[PDB]
Amino acid sequence: DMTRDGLANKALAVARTLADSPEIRQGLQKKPQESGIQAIAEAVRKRNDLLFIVVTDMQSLRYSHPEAQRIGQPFKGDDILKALNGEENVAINRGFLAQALRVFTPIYDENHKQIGVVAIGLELSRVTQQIND
Repeated sequence: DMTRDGLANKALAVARTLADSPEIRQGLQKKPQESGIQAIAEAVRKRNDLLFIVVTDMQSLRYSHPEAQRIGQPFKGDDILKALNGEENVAINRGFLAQALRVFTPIYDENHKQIGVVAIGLELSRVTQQIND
């Protein structure tokens, strides 16, 4: 399963990169519905062939989701919990979208105080597709 690890690492690289967005840092200061995070999360998701890119605050409220109606509501999945304590995590789970290989990384402000989490999922069925080849 070197293939799965590869996919999770790529997804983590995307998550880590987004964790450093100034606008997301700022937006995390705004209201979920008026962030600007949704727009960025969606373009990045498409280009890296991902199922979802969900940014949350420290209470797990979503700032982005492929289903816009979920912005402003709590993240679904206990796999985000380790990340709300400053640790990265990788798990297989599902919220409202398809079952997925999911990764999580913390978002920090300039003083390294945690302000949120970037959660990214890879559709499980797509992981099978990649393995086959």
